[PDB]
Amino acid sequence: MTQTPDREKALELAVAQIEKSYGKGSVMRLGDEARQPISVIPTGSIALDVALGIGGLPRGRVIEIYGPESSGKTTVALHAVANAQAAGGVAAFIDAEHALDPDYAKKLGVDTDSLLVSQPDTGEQALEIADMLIRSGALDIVVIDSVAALVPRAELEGEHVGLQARLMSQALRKMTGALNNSGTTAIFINQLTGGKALKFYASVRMDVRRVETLKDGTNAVGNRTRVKVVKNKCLAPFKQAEFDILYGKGISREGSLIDMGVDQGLIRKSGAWFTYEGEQLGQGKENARNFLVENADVADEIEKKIKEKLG
Repeated sequence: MTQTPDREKALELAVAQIEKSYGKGSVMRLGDEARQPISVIPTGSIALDVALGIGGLPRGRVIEIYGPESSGKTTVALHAVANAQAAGGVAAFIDAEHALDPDYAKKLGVDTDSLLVSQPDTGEQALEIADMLIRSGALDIVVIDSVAALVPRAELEGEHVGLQARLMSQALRKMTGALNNSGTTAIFINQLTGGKALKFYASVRMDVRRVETLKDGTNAVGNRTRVKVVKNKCLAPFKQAEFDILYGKGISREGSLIDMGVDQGLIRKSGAWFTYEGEQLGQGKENARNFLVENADVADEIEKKIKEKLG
């Protein structure tokens, strides 16, 4: 075929036809900039917010955060809970592992007092409680802790396998419509279990892993986490982000502005020195981090400028 411009026109229509019938993110190009809603729940680190593309987590979708035991996951999730909360929204936490540290959560900014928490007897139950809690159109973010811990009635009774992968499927189908119709975003912490089902219904899927144990000079102030969004029907996939999660403090927002500040020219590193638009922030990443945290006025100035240079 001798073609050239007529090809790009047939392809444009093609994609058009696919998008129409299977949805917006049905086909995309890794270089696309497209889409940007009015609704998004910040993750807590600008780094990850841009990797997600839409500036945070998509509302009305089912998100899946998975990873090894002790990388971030819950932290990242608790953050998405604190931010949904900071906009006067209400959060729920269906708990099946019995491992939540309210003190840590309150430190991340979770209004633990108004945190609807429930600890189900079986897995099916856990989904239903989250299902009707979802349908009241009152909840903004609902997090289900551990898909692996959602044991089914049968197994919990004695009465073989193929339980979870069924229990989840039946749920996700039904729960997917309710979600897309309520503007609520559900986060599933997973082990990397419920497998397939969640892997496909989910609009976003994040692989969180602990890169390095942040050397504080002394012992360790935090950990350098790395998320890799393997699935994103909201924007070009396969993007990644690294951020610090300080022991007891959570994700360093300030540490993200610096990292993103330099990689965008907004902050200049003149050899051990960090400078921003004339004046020096400090000597060392942690110094500047501490500078930015004590001086919020300038901290969100950087966040602002970088959000203007992207979105």
